[PDB]
Amino acid sequence: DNSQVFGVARIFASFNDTFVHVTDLSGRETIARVTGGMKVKADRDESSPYAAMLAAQDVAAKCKEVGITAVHIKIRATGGTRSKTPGPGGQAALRALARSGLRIGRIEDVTPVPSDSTRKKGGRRGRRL
Amino acid sequence: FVPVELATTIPVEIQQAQQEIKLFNKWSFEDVEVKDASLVDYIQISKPIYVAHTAGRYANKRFRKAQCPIVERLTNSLMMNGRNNGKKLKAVRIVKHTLEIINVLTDQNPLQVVVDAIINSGPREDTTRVGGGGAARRQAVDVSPLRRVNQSIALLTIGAREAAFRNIKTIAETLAEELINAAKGSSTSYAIKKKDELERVAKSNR
Amino acid sequence: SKKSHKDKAKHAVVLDQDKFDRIMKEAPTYRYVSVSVLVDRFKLGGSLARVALRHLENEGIIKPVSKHSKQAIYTRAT
Amino acid sequence: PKKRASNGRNKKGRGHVKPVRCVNCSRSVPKDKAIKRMAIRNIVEAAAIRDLSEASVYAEYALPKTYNKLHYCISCAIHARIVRVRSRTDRRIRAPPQRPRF
Amino acid sequence: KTPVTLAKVIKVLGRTGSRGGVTQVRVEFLEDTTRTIVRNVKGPVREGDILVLMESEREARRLR
Amino acid sequence: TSHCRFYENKYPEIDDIVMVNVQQIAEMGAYVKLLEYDNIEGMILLSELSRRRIRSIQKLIRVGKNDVAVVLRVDKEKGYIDLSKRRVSSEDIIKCEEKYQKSKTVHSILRYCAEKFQIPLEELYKTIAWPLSRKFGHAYEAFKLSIIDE
RNA sequence: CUCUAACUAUAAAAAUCUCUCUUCUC
Ligand SMILES: [Mg+2]
Ligand SMILES: [Mg+2]
Ligand SMILES: [Mg+2]
Ligand SMILES: [Mg+2]
Ligand SMILES: [Zn+2]
Repeated sequence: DNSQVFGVARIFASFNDTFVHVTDLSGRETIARVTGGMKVKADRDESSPYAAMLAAQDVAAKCKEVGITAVHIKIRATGGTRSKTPGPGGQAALRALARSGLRIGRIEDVTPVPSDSTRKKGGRRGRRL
Repeated sequence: FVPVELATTIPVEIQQAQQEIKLFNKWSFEDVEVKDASLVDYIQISKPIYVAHTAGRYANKRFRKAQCPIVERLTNSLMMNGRNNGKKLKAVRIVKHTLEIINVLTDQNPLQVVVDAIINSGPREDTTRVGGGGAARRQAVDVSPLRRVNQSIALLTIGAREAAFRNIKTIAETLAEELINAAKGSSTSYAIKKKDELERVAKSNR
Repeated sequence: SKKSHKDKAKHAVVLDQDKFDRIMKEAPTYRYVSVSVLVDRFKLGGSLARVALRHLENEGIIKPVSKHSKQAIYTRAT
Repeated sequence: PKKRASNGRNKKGRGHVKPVRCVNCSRSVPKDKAIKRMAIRNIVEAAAIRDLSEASVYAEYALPKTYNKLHYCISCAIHARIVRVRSRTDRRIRAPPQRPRF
Repeated sequence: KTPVTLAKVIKVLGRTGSRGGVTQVRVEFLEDTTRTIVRNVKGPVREGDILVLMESEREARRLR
Repeated sequence: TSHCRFYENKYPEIDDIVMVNVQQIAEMGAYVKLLEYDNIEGMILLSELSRRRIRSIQKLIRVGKNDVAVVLRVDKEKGYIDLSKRRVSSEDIIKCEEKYQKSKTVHSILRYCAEKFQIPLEELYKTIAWPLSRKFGHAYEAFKLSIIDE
């Protein structure tokens, strides 16, 4: 316990436009919401790993500016009724937050899993791409 | 300095002490340095030659193309436009003139200058055709060192030719001034300008 | 196609005495000298570019480095 | 002609089974003809464990794994290569692909 | 801030791409003998070259 | 002698909206001149060209005509522009179309002024246009109030 | 004659088609 003031990065990684949003332990106080679509232009690449690194590096910079040094992780897919699977980008954001100075510990997944309700969007035959 | 009598009198500068092989009996490969640590082993300044034209089997194998003397690759790449595909003698004369020009402009023994120009103008990132049909995109890819050398040669010679086309200035001197611009970061050079453009397109499409 | 170049003579076909003064004091301050450069300074048309350059080899004003045709490469007496 | 003796359903004595939505295209399919994969993976990819390993508090952290089944409609199962279009005599082999690594 | 880094290729991981003209390799950095990373390369490479990477950590994947 | 850009600084800015005259197309789009700022060129890139899929490259560009534009990252060292055409909002195009025509008229007048006075445009915009743009936000409104108020 | 550990990541659009059908016996 060498005074690692803690944070929770709470990457929310969807199949498009992932999120990195570091807040206090209680989660009440936000620090650098800055997201995936913040730093990319295509709007198709919002989920791309490069968006993850860009968002992660800038939120890490803001993290050093404020003072937070150690971070716990709340990885979250879209969850609910949608696909239950972590977004492609968010993993790259995890890697970047690991790299850029920040100390990391206590990795957790908090994807909201339902207990079978709220009939999934799409109809019977479902998406028919 | 130690001349040898024979029945046939070899001239002064050819017979004197020339166990010190020079490019055109003028410029030495010694003191020539490779700045970037990568492209060493991809340029053959280690091998001294007396002319910039040695017709050897340098393309049958996968990688023997790298053993070619760099000056000869430059020569062989001067000849473009289709019509002037051959005529190496023309290319070697042009490159010899250009080496003399580089000897004029910034004495710096020209071979170092051309090597530095080659090193600088290499594009470290390229793009690739990846987008499938509908949502076409431009992927960013790293580049081979050997491909960097070959690309540098191609862009330099292309800039020289486009500078010389229907222009009072000659190919030898246009090549020389392009090499001078390319030794430094003189963006006036067409080659470095295209290298920058390619790098930027790759970067903006990471 | 259209003659949209908008180019004037852009050289000198017949010299001036003032032009001769220009070339005479001009051999200094131009360390690289070639017929191309001499035309480039709007002062020589090019037909007489070689004529003038060869004239500069009257007092050894500019020594040759390589006297091959198709060009001319010279450097001042120093 | 009956393509599969097991009728390709695996219901065989149940009348009717609750439906489950596909994971990609969300097509509802009986929970038995509902090709299904245990997607167990380390929360971090093995390619990036080392960066985590030497730059983290809590020396020798658990590095947990994420668990979930995936339920596909067979259309997705075929197109997304989860299930291949096997040959005739090779259809009646139900053993998984020889425990991919062993 | 020009972090031009150098990575010597230690192993070549096949050739990918729809064109088939790109090659993925595992490269170990010249400095920091510890780290290795997988990256794409355009143009021929063999075991021992030195890739000049502007960017370091953008580990690309198999490309279709 | 046409020069001396319309707004304060020579180089484009962050997320600014401009318009472009197009001249040339090599592979990745068109590095072509501006006529909202000085006369510099800029890259229009194909992945960021048009809303629909890029079916043809000749039709949508129209070499030698005026087109919408937005600059992403300004090369404030040498004079390069990374420029876009797709990501300009439908309401944003028309309001920039104004700004652009707004800028053009002042130059059209001060051109005539310079050509008849043979003073380079730079001095005229320095002396007249910039103080007007500072005082009234636009040299066009300054000209309109000049018509009314001396 | 002793055993049960790995893992990824695609889908844009493509409509139609005029004839002429002819033996096997040593
Ligand atoms: Mg289908
Ligand atoms: Mg019963
Ligand atoms: Mg089944
Ligand atoms: Mg019809
Ligand atoms: Zn499905």
